Amino acid sequence: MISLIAALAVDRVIGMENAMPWNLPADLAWFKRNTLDKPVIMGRHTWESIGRPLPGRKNIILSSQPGTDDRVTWVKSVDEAIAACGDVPEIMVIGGGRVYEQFLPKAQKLYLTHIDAEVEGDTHFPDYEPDDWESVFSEFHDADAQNSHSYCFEILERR
Amino acid sequence: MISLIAALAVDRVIGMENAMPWNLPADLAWFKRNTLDKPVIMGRHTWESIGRPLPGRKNIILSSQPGTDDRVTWVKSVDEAIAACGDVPEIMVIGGGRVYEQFLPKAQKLYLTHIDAEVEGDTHFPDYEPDDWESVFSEFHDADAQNSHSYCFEILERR
Ligand SMILES: Nc1nc(=O)c2cc(CNc3ccc(C(=O)N[C@@H](CCC(=O)O)C(=O)O)cc3)cnc2[nH]1
Ligand SMILES: Nc1nc(=O)c2cc(CNc3ccc(C(=O)N[C@@H](CCC(=O)O)C(=O)O)cc3)cnc2[nH]1
Ligand SMILES: [Ca+2]
Ligand SMILES: [Cl-]
Ligand SMILES: [Cl-]
Repeated sequence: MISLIAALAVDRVIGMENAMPWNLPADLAWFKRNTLDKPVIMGRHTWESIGRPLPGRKNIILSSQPGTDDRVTWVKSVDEAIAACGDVPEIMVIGGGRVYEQFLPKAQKLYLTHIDAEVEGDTHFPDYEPDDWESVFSEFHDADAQNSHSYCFEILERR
Repeated sequence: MISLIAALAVDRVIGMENAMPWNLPADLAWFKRNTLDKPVIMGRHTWESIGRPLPGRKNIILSSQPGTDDRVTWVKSVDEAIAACGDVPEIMVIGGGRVYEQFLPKAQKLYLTHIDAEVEGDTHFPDYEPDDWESVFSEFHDADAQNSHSYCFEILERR
């Protein structure tokens, strides 16, 4: 099945012009844990932001332009993206906005990290209706010596 | 000679206990390049923020408390911290606030990162009178896809 994974600040802000103003090693640790050994689909801007391929996962880039790196798979359509995943039990889509909006309709699960940060954003997570999703796990944490803001992990499944 | 190295937000606010709300890999690289192969003196809150010995550096912890860990050197006073460094050309003091207050008077140099971020905070880097310090190097950088905010590296020499 297809799942979406994202970190949302207040108002569902997911990206800004520059790097997000927070330092959340535990959030990254949760992202890794939930994506390891799975194929991940991302857009080009997100790829460019990451820098290198995500270790231990099959990296698939969805983009209309030509591929720039031989260490990943470049695809041109959603259909192409899915097919390239092969036969695995769960596909993870990691953004950005556009990619999230194109994949939401086929998604059965959301892994979200709500961060308590108020920022002006450039892109946002698509609007989802809470009456359509069931919260099956939630866990709140305050900022600490290593995390700059408080955050809450949440997993939702489509009703 | 003794040097202080710090990251300052607007109005000289520095970290107290929770991690600071920014993400500046360029600044951590600067921190690393300037402290590598040298001894570093820090307080107990900085030690928890770091979470493990800085590699390639002699880690000295100044604190009233007990040395939980064996990989670093635990001291109870400034004089003890200094002696622990032995005979080297430059000692790096890495914070926090009280630790900066204590070594400032003996400091000959300051490596500061001025970050364009408004953070609400209790602690401040000690007041330095720039007429007692000569700014000798200043280099500004804009925020980018990797750096959450604008920052400026600056080195000051005690006159
Ligand atoms: N929960 C969540 N948090 C995020 O920061 C996030 C980021 C993206 C897209 N950008 C990124 C940028 C860096 C890394 C990253 O470096 N991941 C490393 C983390 C280091 C670790 O897990 O020890 C990785 O191996 O996954 C991942 C995704 C998508 N969904 C998200 N979802
Ligand atoms: N300029 C400056 N920047 C800072 O971020 C800063 C932080 C402290 C104390 N806090 C910290 C927290 C983490 C690391 C740390 O993990 N440093 C690694 C670099 C890892 C990396 O560049 O990804 C190191 O090896 O120095 C250092 C100090 C003291 N002076 C500062 N001074
Ligand atoms: Ca529930
Ligand atoms: Cl993208
Ligand atoms: Cl401290």
